[PDB]
Amino acid sequence: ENRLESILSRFDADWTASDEARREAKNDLFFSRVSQWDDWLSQYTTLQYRGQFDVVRPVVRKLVSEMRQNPIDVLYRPKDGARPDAADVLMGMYRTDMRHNTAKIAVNIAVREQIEAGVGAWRLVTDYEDQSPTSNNQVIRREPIHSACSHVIWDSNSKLMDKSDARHCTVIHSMSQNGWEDFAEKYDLD
Amino acid sequence: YRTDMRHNTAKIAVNIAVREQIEAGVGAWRLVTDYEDQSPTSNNQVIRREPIHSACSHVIWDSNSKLMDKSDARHCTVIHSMSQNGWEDFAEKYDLD
Amino acid sequence: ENRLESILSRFDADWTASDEARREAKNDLFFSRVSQWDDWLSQYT
Amino acid sequence: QLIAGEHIPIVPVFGEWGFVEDKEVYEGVVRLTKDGQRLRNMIMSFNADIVARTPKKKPFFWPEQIAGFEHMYDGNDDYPYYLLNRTDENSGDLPTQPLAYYENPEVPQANAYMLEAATSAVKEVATLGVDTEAVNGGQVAFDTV
Amino acid sequence: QLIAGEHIPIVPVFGEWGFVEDKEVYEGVVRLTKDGQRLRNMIMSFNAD
Amino acid sequence: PLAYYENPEVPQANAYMLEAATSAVKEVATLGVDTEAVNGGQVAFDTV
Amino acid sequence: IVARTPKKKPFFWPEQIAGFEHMYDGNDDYPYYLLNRTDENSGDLPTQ
Amino acid sequence: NQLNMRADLETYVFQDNLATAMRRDGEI
Repeated sequence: ENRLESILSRFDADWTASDEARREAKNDLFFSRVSQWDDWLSQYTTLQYRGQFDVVRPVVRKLVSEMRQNPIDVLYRPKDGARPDAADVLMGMYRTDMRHNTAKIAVNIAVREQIEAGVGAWRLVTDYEDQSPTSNNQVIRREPIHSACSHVIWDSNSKLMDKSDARHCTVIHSMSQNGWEDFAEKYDLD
Repeated sequence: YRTDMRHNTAKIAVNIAVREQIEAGVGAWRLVTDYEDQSPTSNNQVIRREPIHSACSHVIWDSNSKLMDKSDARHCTVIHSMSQNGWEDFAEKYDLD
Repeated sequence: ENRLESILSRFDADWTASDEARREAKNDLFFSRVSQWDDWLSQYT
Repeated sequence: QLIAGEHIPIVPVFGEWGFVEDKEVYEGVVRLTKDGQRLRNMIMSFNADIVARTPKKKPFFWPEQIAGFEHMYDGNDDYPYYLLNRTDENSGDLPTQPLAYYENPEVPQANAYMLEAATSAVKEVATLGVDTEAVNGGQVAFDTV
Repeated sequence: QLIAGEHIPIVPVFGEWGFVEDKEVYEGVVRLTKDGQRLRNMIMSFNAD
Repeated sequence: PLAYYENPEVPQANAYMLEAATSAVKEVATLGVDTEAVNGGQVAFDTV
Repeated sequence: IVARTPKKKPFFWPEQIAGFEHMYDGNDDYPYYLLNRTDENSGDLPTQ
Repeated sequence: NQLNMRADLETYVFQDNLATAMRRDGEI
């Protein structure tokens, strides 16, 4: 149909995209449950004893402990035709605004989550630094995303892993009062 | 860095933090500044690493800090528990009633 | 809202920030319990 | 509001991933384990009540065969032995020295077998094919994704 | 009262850390053990009596 | 006296449960502690 | 089988316990366990 | 322990200068 109401086209591609962050995200955020919390579900304060043999963490911790000591970064080789010293420039800075703790963290969280639930993610953003900028009074930075299975949903019908062929990727934020305050300050809102 | 990080205070602040990090999962220490006239790191000044006991409950910084090093936070309110004489020696430092 | 009472903006970012030093700090300081002290809880003598 | 480059600034990491009903499916390792893991927990808890809320081994008397000296049976190491009323007006008391004790707690074979199996089945699926040390970390399939 | 450099002078060390309900979660090793550890203690004590 | 007070025994339950209780503990009592001198089970801790 | 199945408990007659079903509730209060010997209208047969 | 070996110098060094003392090493 033809209904160019903007928030209607947009809320009707998220609402169309969360009927899937349903069937799946339902299971996903709940592994994040049997783990980072009690393996008992749906009853609180009951009267009989409830205890924790809790076997699974040890293998979790294992895997992480393995992925942590196998960092794996990017490379940027030149190309078949490119002159040898084509990347260095590039990498020179990738390695720059990728040193900070934020970059290291965004990943580990993502991986931690990838292991337990199967997913994970982080984002990239830009703003200005006047003192010690990567370049152009600008820098780039890798931010973290908690609970990505349920915070990121991009059903545009993305038929592959890197959601490189998608067009939505709607994300959501949960934040305190003061945060919303500091946020509406940044992006100029009421 | 190696200079005002030799003293026992620096070594300790960490071990406590780690000890705590292991058992509870958290831990922390702070950095502070004041004047030394004899043997200053520099500028009649030095820097020092102080310890923080029970950091999970003594340090709270929910500004909605979305990462581990609370580098993206804006609060980090800390609290101190201390004896009478300490509060006395404290209100002496920071000039209080 | 607009209420530039200083100790009110500050105590209302700690009070806003301890509702979490609740749910979690409750468990945390208590591991510091099962360890650096007895593993029995809530009954004395 | 136009943001920088020419991609969505969100890279996603997955564990095991694919499509089925043409619906998206993925999962971490944990999924397969939840099933037996609760069993573990459960049988655990059950057996916990068994040791707790269950009577301990003590003799079955009649008030009449102990009567007069229920004092030795209280835990006293005071006395050389244990006495029992032989007689009773209105019959020839039949005190067959307490051949009856409350049987001990035992943890049913079922809970015993099931726990063991429950935890076995778990570590079964608790390996992505973890290979020898220093090699083919069971997680190559994870590093690549 | 203006203190020195341009950060909060408090570095925090964590064990296992992440977010869930969008609530902060972390823990030391001890957490997982408390559950059976009391059992130990308990059965212990019981058998002692 | 064909009758003696039976001895204390420690129920099978308390016997089984203790053993299991302590087993389940050391289970989760490893961050994946690797061979000596290597991948200390705490690499995941050193880095954080 | 482990879930929906009765647990191990004694079979009594209401008459051999009657008067003191209180010791059998889980109490470690008492030195022992008592049973009604008698019963008007017979010679109660309480085979513990 | 060795941690306390150190606070045994922070206490010694800072003690000799008061009492034992008696040195000074100039160049030319």
